[PDB]
Amino acid sequence: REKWSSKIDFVLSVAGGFVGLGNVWRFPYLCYKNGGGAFLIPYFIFLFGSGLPVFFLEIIIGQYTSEGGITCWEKICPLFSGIGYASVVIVSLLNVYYIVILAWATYYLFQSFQKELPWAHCNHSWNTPHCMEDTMRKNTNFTSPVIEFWERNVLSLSPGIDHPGSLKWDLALCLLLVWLVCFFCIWKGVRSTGKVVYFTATFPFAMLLVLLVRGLTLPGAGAGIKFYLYPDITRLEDPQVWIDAGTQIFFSYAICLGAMTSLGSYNKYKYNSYRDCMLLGCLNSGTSFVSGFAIFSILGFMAQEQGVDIADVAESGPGLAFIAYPKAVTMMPLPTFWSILFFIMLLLLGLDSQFVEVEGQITSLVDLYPSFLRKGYRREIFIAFVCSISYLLGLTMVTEGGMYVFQLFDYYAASGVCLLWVAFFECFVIAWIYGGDNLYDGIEDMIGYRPGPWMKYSWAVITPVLCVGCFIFSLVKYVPLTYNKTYVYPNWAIGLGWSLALSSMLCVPLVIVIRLCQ
Ligand SMILES: CC(C)CCC[C@@H](C)[C@H]1CC[C@H]2[C@@H]3CC=C4C[C@@H](OC(=O)CCC(=O)O)CC[C@]4(C)[C@H]3CC[C@]12C
Ligand SMILES: CC(C)CCC[C@@H](C)[C@H]1CC[C@H]2[C@@H]3CC=C4C[C@@H](OC(=O)CCC(=O)O)CC[C@]4(C)[C@H]3CC[C@]12C
Ligand SMILES: *[C@@H]1O[C@H](CO)[C@@H](O)[C@H](O)[C@H]1NC(C)=O
Ligand SMILES: *[C@@H]1O[C@H](CO)[C@@H](O)[C@H](O)[C@H]1NC(C)=O
Ligand SMILES: *[C@@H]1O[C@H](CO)[C@@H](O)[C@H](O)[C@H]1NC(C)=O
Ligand SMILES: O=S(=O)(O)C1CCNCC1
Ligand SMILES: [Cl-]
Ligand code: NA
Repeated sequence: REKWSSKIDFVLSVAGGFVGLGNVWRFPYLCYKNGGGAFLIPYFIFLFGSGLPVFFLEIIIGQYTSEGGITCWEKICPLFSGIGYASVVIVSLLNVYYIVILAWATYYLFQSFQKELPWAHCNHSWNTPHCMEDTMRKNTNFTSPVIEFWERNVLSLSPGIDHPGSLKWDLALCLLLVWLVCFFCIWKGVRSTGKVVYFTATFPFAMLLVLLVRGLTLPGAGAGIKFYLYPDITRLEDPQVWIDAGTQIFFSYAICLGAMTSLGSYNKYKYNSYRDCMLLGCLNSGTSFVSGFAIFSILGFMAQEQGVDIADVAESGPGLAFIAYPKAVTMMPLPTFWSILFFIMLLLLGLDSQFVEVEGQITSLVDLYPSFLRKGYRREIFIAFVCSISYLLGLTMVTEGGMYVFQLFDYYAASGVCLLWVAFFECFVIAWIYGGDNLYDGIEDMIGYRPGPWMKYSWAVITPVLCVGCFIFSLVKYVPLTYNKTYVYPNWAIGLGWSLALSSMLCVPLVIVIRLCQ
């Protein structure tokens, strides 16, 4: 009972949905976890095999169904709604740890207003005697001031997950503030996701261009470019690199999250030609490809400054951005204003992504039961309830020692086997039950043109093989998850993470057996 008011609002909403902290922070992190450029070889193959095809697929399904993401697949076939349920579970478990990064980002923002940058000096109440300045570091028991800051000021590092500590209040208050900024932005101005943002949309691109120019100008970038580009065929046999590359492809474009299907489902039949899908895919691929240039150039500068190997300069964990950016902005003149602008830009990206996902999930939940809900004051109950539940549940990652739970969430929840499972089932059903020929006939009149033979040999052959092979190789060749290559997780922690992944995985067989029973 709702549709877009402008033809450009849908495009802006979709665009804002996929550009953000996934292709500027996690992408360099995942490409840095595995040495060399071996990340790139599966990147392009998985892109042209599953990314753009599915990216068009749920869009066209949503526009044909004009209904919620949980029920869009229901319209296609009565079974396989486990895809939608797994998507909603994945997004619900993804928001929890996707807002904590914004929480400490805004903590950095508030801590950046000071006259002198806290991470540019060595003497603080949270610094060990093993504190040497990186400028004179080159002048095996020494670290850099930013490394000490990241692990002893923003969040104190407990010796392990087995020993949780005391709940920190600064990060909890910052994350509550983020939730308050997100709540008022939802129950007021629902159209603001694409209405007033027309002039602010160019701001992140301009800031990214400035960052790219500054990073390219920054010395010691040749090593970073070589590491980013040139591949390493030596270590392709283990499935770690393929798994992370495929999951990054499926992460940046937000496949299997039930968001793009709803965004396209807002529009009614006979929508414009979907060349915009291939346009937006190319736009996001280019943004991700160019951000890595600046990121790896600044990591190359850090490597040439500290004097250690490129693979060991950072923590190889989710703190890559917050250890790379400060070292780049400390030398570049006028640190304070540029730091403020940079962190507000990060908040903009994270926020837009956060409320888009929240809108999608809330739309799915309200479409699940429409009898009990109506557009009006009644939305307050189910917005406040979900916000409070998420705030309380995400309080276990801001405590000292909550970093480990965050890393477990990053590795298992909303990534890895669950995404491949859901995508493989989507392609399998759409190709071998409904039929690609039916979709071509349905879209011929809508588009006005017959697409080339590239949606039938990519929905039925290319994607299922690259999903099942990676899944089987991951099962056969197993390596326990490690943090910073040093810590060894307890067995019950690995069991908890595997249960986290299996909760999303098991959605499909459960609904299949339930529908088979009756
Ligand atoms: C932030 C946390 C709480 C998220 C946890 C995962 C949720 C996405 C799951 C957990 C329980 C699920 C619900 C469990 C039961 C139902 C009832 C079901 O329809 C029924 O009423 C029939 C079955 C019944 O009576 O429960 C529709 C899906 C729904 C709302 C599920 C929607 C998805 C939910 C909320
Ligand atoms: C329990 C642990 C191991 C996993 C974490 C919980 C959720 C990830 C899963 C587990 C069982 C799932 C439920 C199993 C069965 C159903 C019924 C099915 O809904 C219906 O078809 C409603 C009835 C109907 O319309 O016929 C799909 C949603 C739901 C509530 C599922 C929602 C998601 C749940 C709660
Ligand atoms: C660190 O050095 C500064 C300047 O040398 C000094 O003022 C300060 O007391 C020292 N200790 C701490 C904890 O800052
Ligand atoms: C070692 O000391 C100075 C002190 O700032 C440092 O900047 C420089 O790298 C070194 N000086 C030399 C090698 O003359
Ligand atoms: C310095 O590094 C050595 C490594 O051989 C280590 O044994 C020592 O504990 C470290 N610290 C000091 C103060 O020597
Ligand atoms: O790539 S992002 O836009 O930042 C985000 C989008 C939603 N799925 C996780 C990544
Ligand atoms: Cl990407
Ligand atoms: Na975004």
